[PDB]
Amino acid sequence: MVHLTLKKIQAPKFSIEHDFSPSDTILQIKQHLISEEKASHISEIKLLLKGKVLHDNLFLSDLKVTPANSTITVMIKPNLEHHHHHH
Repeated sequence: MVHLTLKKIQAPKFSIEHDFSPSDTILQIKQHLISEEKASHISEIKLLLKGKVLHDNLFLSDLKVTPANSTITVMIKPNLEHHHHHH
């Protein structure tokens, strides 16, 4: 039911999708993007639903992301410190 397609149009940009149960939190989704190295920290990930700023630990039962509004804008900016990238 609670279907969230996280489209990242920031840097280096990408498009992902996730499915979680309503009692899960934005923070868990964030921790997930961290754990899959798609981001640095929970807050460095901005999840927006219909232009609405979702908070770090917002519960999905309060969001109620309907399949009809499943398009999520995810603004993530990873730690581009250029250590491994710079040789």
